[PDB]
Amino acid sequence: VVDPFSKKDWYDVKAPAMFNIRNIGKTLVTRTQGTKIASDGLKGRVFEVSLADLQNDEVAFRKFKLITEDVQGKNCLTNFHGMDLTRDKMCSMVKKWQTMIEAHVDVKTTDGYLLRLFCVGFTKKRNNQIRKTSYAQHQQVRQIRKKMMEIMTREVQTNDLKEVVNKLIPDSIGKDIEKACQSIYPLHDVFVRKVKMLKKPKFELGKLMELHGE
Amino acid sequence: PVGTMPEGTIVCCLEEKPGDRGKLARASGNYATVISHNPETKKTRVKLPSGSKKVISSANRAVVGVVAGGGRIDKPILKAGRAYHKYKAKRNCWPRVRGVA
Amino acid sequence: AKRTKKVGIVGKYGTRYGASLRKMVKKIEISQHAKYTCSFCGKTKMKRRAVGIWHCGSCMKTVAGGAWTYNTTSAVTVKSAIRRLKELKDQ
Amino acid sequence: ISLGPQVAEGENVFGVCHIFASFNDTFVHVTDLSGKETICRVTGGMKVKADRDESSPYAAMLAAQDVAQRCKELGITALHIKLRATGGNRTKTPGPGAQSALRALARSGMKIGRIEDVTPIPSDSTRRKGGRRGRRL
Amino acid sequence: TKKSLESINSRLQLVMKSGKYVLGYKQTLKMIRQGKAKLVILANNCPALRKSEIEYYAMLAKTGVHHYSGNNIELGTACGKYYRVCTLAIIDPGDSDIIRSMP
Amino acid sequence: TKKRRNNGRAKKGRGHVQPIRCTNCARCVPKDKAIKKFVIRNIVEAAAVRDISEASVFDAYVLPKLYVKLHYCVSCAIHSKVVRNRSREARKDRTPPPRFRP
Amino acid sequence: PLAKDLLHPSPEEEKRKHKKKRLVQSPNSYFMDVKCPGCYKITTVFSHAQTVVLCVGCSTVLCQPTGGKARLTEGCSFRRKQ
Amino acid sequence: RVQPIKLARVTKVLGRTGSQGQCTQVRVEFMDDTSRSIIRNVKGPVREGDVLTLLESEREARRL
RNA sequence: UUACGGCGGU
RNA sequence: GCGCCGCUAGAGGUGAAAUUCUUGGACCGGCGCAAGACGGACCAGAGCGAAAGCAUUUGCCAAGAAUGUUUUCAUUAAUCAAGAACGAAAGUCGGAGGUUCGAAGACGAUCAGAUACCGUCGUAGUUCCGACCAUAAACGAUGCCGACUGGCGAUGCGGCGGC
Ligand SMILES: [Mg+2]
Ligand SMILES: [Zn+2]
Ligand SMILES: [Zn+2]
Repeated sequence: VVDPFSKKDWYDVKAPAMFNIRNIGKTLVTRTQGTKIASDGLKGRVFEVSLADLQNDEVAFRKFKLITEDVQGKNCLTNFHGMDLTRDKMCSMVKKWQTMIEAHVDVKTTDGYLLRLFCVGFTKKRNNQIRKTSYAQHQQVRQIRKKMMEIMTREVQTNDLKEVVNKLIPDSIGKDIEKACQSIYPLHDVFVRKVKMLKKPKFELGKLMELHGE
Repeated sequence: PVGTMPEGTIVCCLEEKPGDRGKLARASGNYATVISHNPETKKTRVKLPSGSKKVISSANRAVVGVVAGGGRIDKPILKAGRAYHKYKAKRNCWPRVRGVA
Repeated sequence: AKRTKKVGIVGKYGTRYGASLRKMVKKIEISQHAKYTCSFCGKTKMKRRAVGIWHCGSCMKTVAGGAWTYNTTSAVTVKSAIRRLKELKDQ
Repeated sequence: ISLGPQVAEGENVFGVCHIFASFNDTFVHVTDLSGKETICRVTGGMKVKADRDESSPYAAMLAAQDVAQRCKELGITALHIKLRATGGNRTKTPGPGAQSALRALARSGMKIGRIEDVTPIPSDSTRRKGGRRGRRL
Repeated sequence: TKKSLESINSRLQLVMKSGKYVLGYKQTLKMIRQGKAKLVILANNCPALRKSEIEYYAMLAKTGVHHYSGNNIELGTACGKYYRVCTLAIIDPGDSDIIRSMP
Repeated sequence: TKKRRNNGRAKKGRGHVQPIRCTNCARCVPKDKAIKKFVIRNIVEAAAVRDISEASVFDAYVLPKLYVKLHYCVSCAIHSKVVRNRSREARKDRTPPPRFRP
Repeated sequence: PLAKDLLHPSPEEEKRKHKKKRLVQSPNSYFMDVKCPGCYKITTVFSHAQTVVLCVGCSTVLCQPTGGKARLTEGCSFRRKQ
Repeated sequence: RVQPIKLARVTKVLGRTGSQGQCTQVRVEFMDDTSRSIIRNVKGPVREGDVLTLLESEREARRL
């Protein structure tokens, strides 16, 4: 009898100001009826959105998360929650006869945003190489992996979250641990595989409204 | 109070109602695990030593950890005389004559 | 000398009580009568008082532990997870 | 006029569509962009009365039609695809009702954005229900 | 827990072989109050107010304290002898660099 | 008779390998006897490529591939006919079949 | 090769065998004279060194022991002797 | 739901099929563009180049 | 999907 | 597995089907939490180990081959009755755990019969600790040490030499 799609109304979702496209899409939520208010029914919704429908030229194989932390009327304002690669890219780059190396480190920013970083990388077959296996030795891996997690430990612990995720769209971290490892063994598919969030710092409402600023 | 400790902690001697000065999971070796807080309508559930889960108040004060004296029922009484001494200190209940007899 | 060949501590029960039951006691009984190294003073003086109550011959410090043995394996699993939950997320 | 979001002619709204095309059944469940609010879940086994055909590609075809005829009815106009297999412990290939429920969703008036496979892959866990010598048919 | 804690206790048994030292509580308390003690090493096991005054005397004598991660029976075999020792004081390193280590 | 020089298995300087499980029948095989097949099948089923790209919101969209590794027991590798019985002299080669894509 | 005169090998073939297995065995080691930069002191250091060789007066490090054959620390004056 | 009963001309015949030699795969073209062309299976005698009428156009071909 | 047998000596 | 939401009547499972789970709202979707197992793809006719066997990171500990050697000792060796150490899986006793799987068992099916294959459920068990047991198609169905006797391409670890 009753239609539940009459008692719902459509909101619309905004991105942080560091992105070019600011308007993600349109979620929805039911209307307020007594206790069930229409403001906690949509906080904490994760919007698993890629870069290419969020930037003008940037690649599609990298997606982000963007939890809603606030509603300002019709708008549904978001903050960064994590990123990962799409799985088609994540296992297009895992081929045979190369050694895959990976690392992880738990770093907080200077802003109170304890993160967990995942980075991967692949040994590179050379351009005049004739032998089939471009394998690394285990002590070479243990010092590549020591050098990987050292660099992104710095480039999170430098400054606040806003410059760390902005580092992420560019995804330089992977280029920097590319350039700083190829005097140990040469690498070529060197990405930050997944970023996971662990802490929230008390939810100061002014910090969010700065991130949706100009 | 159990509203502040996080989920999956191990608790003994918890109050079954706020102020009761400690009633649930008290005997030697037992413990209770808290699960699934509810911050509005402040009331949490726990896991009792019988496996029966029970929703209680969120301000039930409770001591963290398991009771000392665990493993007590692993050793056999092993003879009738040490069961005499076991129940001499408790009650008058030990020699239980079968009702058929 | 090698006085007895299987029974050890439960030769005090003699020919009574069963074979599995005497075998079942002689792990618990060698455990409740042992002197353990005290974690607070280093000496092998943790001697069992009443059940669940463990006490030092010197430094005189009473630890409430397991019934037959000093560290119940269920107690160490809890303590290893309690200090995990204290530092993780900081309540 | 309670149903329908606020769109112009050219701008379109996205919702993700979960194509659970395992064996023995097929789901062509669609929901919103956050994945929380279910818009229209219809299942291939709800539109046959045969029970061999819960995972038939023809049941997946007309399940995709009704979910496109109800999505377009509401105001949601284009779909992201998040195809699953069974995954995890079981098989990791999609069933027979994967491509037909995806192709009929394109012929029956619906626009398609990002598609991506999202089946559960473990990091080596959870022994599989066969025994050791497998199922011996 | 794998390779290189032979900075602390393999330098310790080196001083045991070469240099000079005292073991035990009231020997170090004399050495630390006449300035001849260079580096006092406490156990993990020492009682909490005994630790609080040996650290406090080293604040007075401007000497270093190392908090040895190990038991008092574990520091004793790290010295290389069959005692238990909570507190020691080295007064003369042989040729190692315990003092010229991290503290 | 010993049929094959290696025993059907690529272990030489070992004693034990990981056991893996068959894909369709879930049978316990060692990792180096099992018939493996890595499949890079496109997820779009190429007959329906000019039916979704005209419903796409793009003008040149590179379709994702599907990345499935199969690995079979040999009891189901012959029955599903991914391998065929070979003659006793055409058998002593490890070379894979030619591809023939277009 | 039925008539290799295996009492008279060429010295090229003699160099490219093991240090054992030769017709008369002879080691691949040698001794080398090394002028450390800034002194008169010629050092007579062994080639496959295993110790860290230090100089006497200008007491800097001369060579490093490594896998087969010792790597000299500085690019330095150097000659093979006897 | 309601489809036009569409006619379509065949390209090259892909041989018999159907476990009795009863069905022929034909790959029709849909009379309005030759770029839109589905492979389908008919029974009976065919004659390359003629026109047959689909009662409903796109379901399925022969693939396991 | 189901498909089990076939007396002895020549 | 359990919370809290979303939408809806099926879900599951099979060659078919049924036992089963479900408007006290299952399957599905979302976010959280918990627990026990297990370390995918990289992973190979690669590697180590006496054999059994060993794959997630960083880290105390002790060991090992190989190579290098114009060091040392100077036959100390080889195989080995007796006697020892280690030994998959299952198994036993006791203690923690108990997700998955799962002997026994219960039922559904399929069958002329099904105490079997096939399905739902599931005990012992599989996991950790301690004590036992000493067998396997423990297999390269080839004992260990030593020497000599064709070639070629490749691999792995050291060493040396070069555009
Ligand atoms: Mg009685
Ligand atoms: Zn004591
Ligand atoms: Zn199989």
